Amino acid sequence: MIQGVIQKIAGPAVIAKGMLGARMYDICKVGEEGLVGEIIRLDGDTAFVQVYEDTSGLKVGEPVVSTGLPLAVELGPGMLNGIYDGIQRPLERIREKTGIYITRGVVVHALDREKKWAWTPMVKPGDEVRGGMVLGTVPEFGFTHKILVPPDVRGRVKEVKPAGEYTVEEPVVVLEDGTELKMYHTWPVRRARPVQRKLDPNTPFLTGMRILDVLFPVAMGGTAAIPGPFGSGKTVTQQSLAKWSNADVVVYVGCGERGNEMTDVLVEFPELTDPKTGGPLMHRTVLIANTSNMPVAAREASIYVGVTIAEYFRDQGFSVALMADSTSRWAEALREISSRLEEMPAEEGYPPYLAARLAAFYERAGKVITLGGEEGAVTIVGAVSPPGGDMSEPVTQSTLRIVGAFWRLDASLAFRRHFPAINWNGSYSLFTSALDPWYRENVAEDYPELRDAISELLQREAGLQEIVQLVGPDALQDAERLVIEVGRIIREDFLQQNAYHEVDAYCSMKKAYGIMKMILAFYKEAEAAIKRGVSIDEILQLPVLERIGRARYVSEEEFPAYFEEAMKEIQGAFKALA
Amino acid sequence: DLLKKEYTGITYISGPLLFVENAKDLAYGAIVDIKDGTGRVRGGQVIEVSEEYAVIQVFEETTGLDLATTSVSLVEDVARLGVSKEMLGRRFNGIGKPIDGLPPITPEKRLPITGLPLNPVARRKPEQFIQTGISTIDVMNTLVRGQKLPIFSGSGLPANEIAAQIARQATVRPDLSGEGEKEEPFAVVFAAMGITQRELSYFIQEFERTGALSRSVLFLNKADDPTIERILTPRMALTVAEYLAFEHDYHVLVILTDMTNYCEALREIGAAREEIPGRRGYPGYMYTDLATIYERAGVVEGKKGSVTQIPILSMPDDDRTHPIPDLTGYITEGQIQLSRELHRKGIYPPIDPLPSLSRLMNNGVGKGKTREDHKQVSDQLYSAYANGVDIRKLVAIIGEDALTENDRRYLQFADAFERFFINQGQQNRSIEESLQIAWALLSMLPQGELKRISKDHIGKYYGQKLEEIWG
Amino acid sequence: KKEYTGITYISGPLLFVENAKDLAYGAIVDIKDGTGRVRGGQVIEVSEEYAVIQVFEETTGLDLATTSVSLVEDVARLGVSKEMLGRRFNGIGKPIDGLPPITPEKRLPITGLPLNPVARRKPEQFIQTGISTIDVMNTLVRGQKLPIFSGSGL
Ligand SMILES: Nc1ncnc2c1ncn2[C@@H]1O[C@H](COP(=O)(O)OP(=O)(O)O)[C@@H](O)[C@H]1O
Ligand SMILES: [Mg+2]
Repeated sequence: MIQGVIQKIAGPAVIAKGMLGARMYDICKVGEEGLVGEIIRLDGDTAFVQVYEDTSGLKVGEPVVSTGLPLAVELGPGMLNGIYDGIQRPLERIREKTGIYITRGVVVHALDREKKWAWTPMVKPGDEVRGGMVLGTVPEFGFTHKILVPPDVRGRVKEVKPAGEYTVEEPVVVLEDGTELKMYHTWPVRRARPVQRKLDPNTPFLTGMRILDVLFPVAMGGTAAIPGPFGSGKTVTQQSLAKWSNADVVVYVGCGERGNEMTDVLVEFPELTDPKTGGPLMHRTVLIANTSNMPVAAREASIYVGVTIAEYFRDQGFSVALMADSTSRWAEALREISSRLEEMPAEEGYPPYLAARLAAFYERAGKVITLGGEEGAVTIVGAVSPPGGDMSEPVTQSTLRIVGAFWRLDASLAFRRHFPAINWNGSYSLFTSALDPWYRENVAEDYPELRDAISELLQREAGLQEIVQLVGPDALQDAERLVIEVGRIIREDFLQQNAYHEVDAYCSMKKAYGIMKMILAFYKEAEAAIKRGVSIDEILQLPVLERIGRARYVSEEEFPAYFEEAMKEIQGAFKALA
Repeated sequence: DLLKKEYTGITYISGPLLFVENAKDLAYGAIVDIKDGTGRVRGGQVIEVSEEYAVIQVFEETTGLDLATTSVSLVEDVARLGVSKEMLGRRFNGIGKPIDGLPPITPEKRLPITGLPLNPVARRKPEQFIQTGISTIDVMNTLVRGQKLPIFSGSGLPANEIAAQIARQATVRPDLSGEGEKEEPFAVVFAAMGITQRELSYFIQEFERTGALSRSVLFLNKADDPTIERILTPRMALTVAEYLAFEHDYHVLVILTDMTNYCEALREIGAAREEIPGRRGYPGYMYTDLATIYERAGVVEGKKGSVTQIPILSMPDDDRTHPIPDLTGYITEGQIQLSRELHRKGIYPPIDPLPSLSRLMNNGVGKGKTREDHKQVSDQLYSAYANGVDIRKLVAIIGEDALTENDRRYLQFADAFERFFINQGQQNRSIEESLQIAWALLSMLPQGELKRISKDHIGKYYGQKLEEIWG
Repeated sequence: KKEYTGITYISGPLLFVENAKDLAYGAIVDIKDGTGRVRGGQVIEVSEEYAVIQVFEETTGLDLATTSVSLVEDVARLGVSKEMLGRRFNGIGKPIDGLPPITPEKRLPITGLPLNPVARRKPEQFIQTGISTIDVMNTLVRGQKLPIFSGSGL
């Protein structure tokens, strides 16, 4: 293979010479230690390599060897309940081989070669096979991991192994062509795994948060973006989605963020319970971690590794939720590499191809028909960190044109400790109309009417605050004061949610429906009582306001009695006030 | 080895950069010695090497150098610091040389100053509550052992006095936490970058009066010292702190005097090399460079010691959206922000609670740690104060006499809050006293307005009077 | 027919080919590599010594040893016919609905000539769009350019 020597070292970038015949985006070994690198520019006899590890201590003249293959991940059993770095190395074995610090040049297999799995075949000799078809089944933490033919492999079965226990290296199916299929295979991270047909979004993604589940829904195959300044609530929202959503498999990508949050996930999750399985919550989670003090060039690789793993779990018939902790650090890394290449920058110094990468990353999401005929889906939620809270950032504007949902956060709401601090005035969802047939079947026949009625009250309150800031709240009429008070009730009681409370952290759909029904019934009764001459300040002294104001903290199995008690108290209040 | 290799043939000197041609044997990131024609030796570091030529940045000033008599010799391939337990009680300059007149340290180890990343598996959750004696911090922005909690300050505001008071009054509370284990006092590692004589003389006297110099290591880079030395100082300080914490089970408190000077020193070198800038001319890799400094704190599983950081930085023109505060807040676990408006009124310490934040508060408070009503009281105070501030804003438009009684209650609450809870002077308060004052303040409001507090806690604690404590 | 193998530089979307002065400016070329895959491209700069080609899609797998470039067409042209009604295309005329490609009645350059201002006439007949707020108050006339200004969630 191609072998050369180092010519120039400067930070994360190494230029090697004598590399004629090397191909673009192949993986190289740099130096005597063997640091992993990637070719990004060919110029005559030389090549430009970005190194995925720290380059301090290197000297000019050390050998460079090209493997001739692009970056690839190993896909197979044994990936759940594990934590990986940016280029898929298990951290809990680096912890064994090294101290408490991460060093250079550690070579670990991604999948354990010593664990033995219970193999059960499905194909028999003489069968025709094709990419995407199932070969066998292996149990894993209550799942049934299905061994798949690689997407580009075709042939006829010659012999299979019987039922028994084998490692992932043992060949189970041998074809007439001579190829041997193992329990795992490798796939390049920059190539999207092929599908058969894309489907329509018609099933909601339940997050457990009232505002996101009701006002700004997202479908099972949709994409959403959550931008905001620092200390607004992105990380807590994404971890709540990891804890409480109804997805089968959750993939978490910590691109360029703190290590303490990864430690928090690693510690807290094994004590929790899966909402649909009953086992530990960590048995369905894959963590890809690349903290801020880890090397810069590995930030780009972690996103592709995570999305490739999420696509692999889609092909088995699962629904996967993918959370990207910060996609702004990816853009910052691309800007940092571009300074060494001496290219002409675009606006804000980013390389001109930034918008193509983001568009190609969000395009992988959706509900598909797999090559094996099953039905799976991948949904992506990506956080954006604009500099200084400037929403006109190029990354924010590029993300805004391709996502189907947009959950904007506000710093002013976060200052006063009003969470989740979603800015209602600048947020939207494009999946609201397509999910209406599902809500009528599963929640209630009148649910869209209630949601629209709540939206009308919020819009009317928003249109009246321009007068309160001008002449004070006490200059308005009685009905306007009632509208303001009901808007305050909605804002304080329905939208607000404490993620650290024992009961309020998770809210089902029917509980939110009941709360909306209670609020609308109170609003209509108060509006009727206004016409009878009753003053507005008399109405807000009623004890039924406490019942609505504390319906959040009622347990899930105690809510049906509380709702029917409150609906009777509503009649008991206004029929005796005047 | 004993051998040393000389390099003549310098071809370009300008500003902080020096160029040497036939030097392909210098490793990237190595430390060099630059010898003048008069025999004076200055330091340097290789920042780009090639088989054609090499680029060296110079720490000291370039006065007196020339292209005919200057020579460059290699010191070591990787920048290292000799660390020892003997460093406690010593003073060093920005590059680790003694300035107290004592003989140098006999090393036990030689550790790289760039450091290595901590493995996320090897960490653990910081949960030990630290009592600083300031009500605005202990109750609403609680600090735990192993946290990074910078202080956001202005030009004329007293951040140094607050830092000294925190270092003087900080202690854990074993009786509340149920551990029962007493502690030795904190070891303080102090790193100054571009500090003036007026502040340094205050810090030295404050450390002398409390007897903390016997447990302290000081790294001093003054304002009349060379600028490029500021790149090394936080790395030296954090290397010593990490060695002491994770090798000898010390509890280390780290104070960095001004990160604004560090960012200016970084911008000078970045503009010399013509990097692609970010906002306001700062280099595009400033987020990564700052990340390697802050992320060296925390707690390690299976080890007793810990590192706690209190960086101090000044916001230019009191702007929170300047690149330095923005990139600092995107990394750290919170911040403490001072208010000039509170400082004008004589309130000390002038901590503004609304923009302040502590991310690790939920780990170290609650039942069995401080008290069962900590978090709900903290939330209710925030909501009531925000309502009071909004009513203050509305009064300036519509006038005070048009207010109802409900708005006047919140106005008086905000006034009493500022005059009694934030303003405490130099006195030391336990957590119980702070919670008692907070409950006394909340008793002014109607009982039905305490939405965020559970009814059992309200029945247990409501009904205090503030005037009995002082009158 | 002719194929140029003098590649000297590959970075991002651009590549340089030496001794390629025969290529016209704006010409469409195809890039063939060692795996047999064929990519598209466009010449954006011609000189005496080399030409610059902007490549469609990614540049993964290309190398300076085996890559070759051939000429497809001097200018970008489109084959048009009355059988295009009822068809879907991908943006460069390639059908995507699965039907056989249309036979071209003519081949026309996609960069059209300007209209002579003296050959125009005044628009005087309207179009019924079926929307009240457009048909009544903002009526659209045959030959008008009337954009719609929208927002993010609209
Ligand atoms: N739903 C919520 N309930 C309670 N507290 C919250 C909620 N969301 C955010 N917070 C608070 O806001 C802070 C924001 O933290 P984090 O989300 O990690 O920062 P960022 O949004 O900059 O990533 C946290 O310390 C947390 O205590
Ligand atoms: Mg975060």
